[PDB]
Amino acid sequence: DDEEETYRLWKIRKTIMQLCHDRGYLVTQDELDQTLEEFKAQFGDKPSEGRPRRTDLTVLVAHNDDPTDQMFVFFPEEPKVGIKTIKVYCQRMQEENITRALIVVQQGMTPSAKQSLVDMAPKYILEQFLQQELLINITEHELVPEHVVMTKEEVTELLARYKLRENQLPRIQAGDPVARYFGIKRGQVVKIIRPSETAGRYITYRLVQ
Amino acid sequence: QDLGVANGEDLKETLTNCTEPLKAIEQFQTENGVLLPSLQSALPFLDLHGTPRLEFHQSVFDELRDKLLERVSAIASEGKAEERYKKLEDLLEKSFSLVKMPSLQPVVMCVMKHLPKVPEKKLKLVMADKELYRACAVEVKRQIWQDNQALFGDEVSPLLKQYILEKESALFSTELSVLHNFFSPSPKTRRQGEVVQRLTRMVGKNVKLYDMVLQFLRTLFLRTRNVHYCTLRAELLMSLHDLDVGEICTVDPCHKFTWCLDACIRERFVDSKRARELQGFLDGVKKGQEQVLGDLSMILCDPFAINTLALSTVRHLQELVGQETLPRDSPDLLLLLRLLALGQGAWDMIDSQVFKEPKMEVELITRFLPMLMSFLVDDYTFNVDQKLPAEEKAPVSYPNTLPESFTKFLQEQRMACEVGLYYVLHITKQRNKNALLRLLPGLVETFGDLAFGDIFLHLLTGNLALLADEFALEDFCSSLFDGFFLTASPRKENVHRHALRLLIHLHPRVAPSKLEALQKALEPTGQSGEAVKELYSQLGEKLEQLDHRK
Amino acid sequence: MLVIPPGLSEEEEALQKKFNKLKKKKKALLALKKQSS
Repeated sequence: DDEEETYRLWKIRKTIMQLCHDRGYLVTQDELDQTLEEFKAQFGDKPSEGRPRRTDLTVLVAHNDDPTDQMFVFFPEEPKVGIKTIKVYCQRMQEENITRALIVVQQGMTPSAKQSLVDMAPKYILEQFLQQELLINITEHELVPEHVVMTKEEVTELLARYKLRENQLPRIQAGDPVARYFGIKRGQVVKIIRPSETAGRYITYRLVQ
Repeated sequence: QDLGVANGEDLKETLTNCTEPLKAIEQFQTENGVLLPSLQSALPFLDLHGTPRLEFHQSVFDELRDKLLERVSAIASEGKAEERYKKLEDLLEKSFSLVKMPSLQPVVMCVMKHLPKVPEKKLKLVMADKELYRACAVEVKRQIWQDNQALFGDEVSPLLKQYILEKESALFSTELSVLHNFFSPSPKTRRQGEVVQRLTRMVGKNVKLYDMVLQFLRTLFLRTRNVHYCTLRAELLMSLHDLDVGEICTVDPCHKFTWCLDACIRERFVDSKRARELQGFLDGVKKGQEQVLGDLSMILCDPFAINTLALSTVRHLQELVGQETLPRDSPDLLLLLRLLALGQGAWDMIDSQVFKEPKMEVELITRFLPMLMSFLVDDYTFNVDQKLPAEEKAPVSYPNTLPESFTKFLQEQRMACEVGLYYVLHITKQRNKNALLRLLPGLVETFGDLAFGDIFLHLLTGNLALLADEFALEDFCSSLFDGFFLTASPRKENVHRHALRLLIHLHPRVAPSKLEALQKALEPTGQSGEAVKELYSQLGEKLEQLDHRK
Repeated sequence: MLVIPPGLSEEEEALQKKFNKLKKKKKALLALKKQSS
């Protein structure tokens, strides 16, 4: 199909825009929520060997403050990504001076490339997402409360007020889909605001482990 | 006391005279009152009221006037065109004698507003009266302007001057920001400016007025050499496009080209598909319609179009470096260069009336561009060498020598100068201080002093704000200021203003000795303009505040 | 008609030589990093 492909690409684009905005980046307001027809007009309405193919819509976004760091998003052509395919993206990144980036894989990544992604973590950070992960913004789900990443100063304030250590906070997985959505690293407290039927509002905290 | 009208003049007399004839006065009201028998029986109730008989009649008159205005609008909206226009013409013929009556003037003005063609005698009478002309709606003013080019020019020239002043002031904003610069606003946002909206409202659907505005823009572009007139041409055409004015968009040969270029400007990049669409628009110019090429070059002379095309050219050069390919073998790069050549040669093409595409110099493609690619190549190898393990680190010094041929290309070729200036902006945005210092001496002498233009200097200062920590080094500040800014500031006031803005923004990070030296070197003279003195005073205030923070 | 010259300029040949040297250096460095990874 071709209309299904452009709908899927538009939904992935919308979810990536919302992900960048929730992550704290410069997302243009009309780009943040554009019509499917607007996407088809801007890109070509034929993903099947046509104008809105992959690598055309690699979204480059900067940070809201400190506009240096960017994570210009990647869309591989092939379903199953490999090392010799991600090394081209590594070449494009080392051509630049920016270390973060997101790749949107179609099928599963080869596990050797999964190890390779970790094999450059101190140098430059790479996150990967499957198509099914980006067809729905899970933060819009009613079961998912408001996750907010906390700054280090706020973490110090929290630990000093409650007189507890980072070892004592209830924790959260690094492979958590919400944690992957915000792209938080290990040791980064996330405040969670959720409505409670007994107190109104409850703010919990989840250190990342 | 006009046609069948009793005292306005003898009304002033009636207010001055004051002796006695009561029955004459009463007969005058009876003859010149609301001549309805049904009102004669109702008047004693008003007499039985107590409030003087002026507010009631004024309220009734205002309500009748408003109902008449509503009915004029309804007639203009409903029915067959010929019948409604004939009714409006009859009403105008009956009511035009009261055009100077303030209470009934709105009715006449509305009737004239809804008429497709007002009679020429009434239009001349309105033109002869300044207040009547001012009170007229833009629809009547269009019928006046279409046959009076001088009056339309008098109405339009202040707007054009205001547009130029607004663009220049935007170039000299106090805030230095890479994120919020002259090219930050989207085209749709730019078309919302007061001048563009007012010009679009004045033109409306009148093709003749649009052609007059285009002629004014061409004449001012030739006379003043200001490219923001080209910007205004593009924005006015696209503003008419946003209002679905098909009477103008269908006859303008640049409409589709300007639309595609507007999309490219919005995306800040020209892809292969959009490039091919623009090429198809260019190659579609038929023999005998070559003046359309001059118009298209004027569209391409827009600073936004030039910025988008040059940034796309630099990005394509980087991609060619990545792909191990030569500039001559890339059709998209050649197409971008062709568009840039047309944009740069717009002024010469319009002035000489020779509507032919400028010949792109061979040495540009075959020599200058691959040398820029070699600069990129040196940057990449230096960056890779700096990341090698310490056991393999040879003492690699960054290449600081600028080839003489590169400087000659910047001095003698306009296109090479433009591409090199945008490459300098690109490397400065990447915080590559070594490449910036390598290329800076070649910017002192450039083609037509393009390196000292306000657009380039605005972008350059904005990007230099990203290198704020490097201003603590005396060598970096000496290079930048002494070798580039101070070489031209005594001869160019705009360079002085840009240097003052940069210093005002970055004074907390400049070395104190160099800061004092720059404050002395940038001191305004007796011949300096008011803006330079104001910027210098602001710098002094900031320095005093910084000293107080010790 | 855009007249494209039928030969590389001396500058273009020098830049092709520089680019080939860079390709060789980059390949050597990639081999080095593979040995160090």
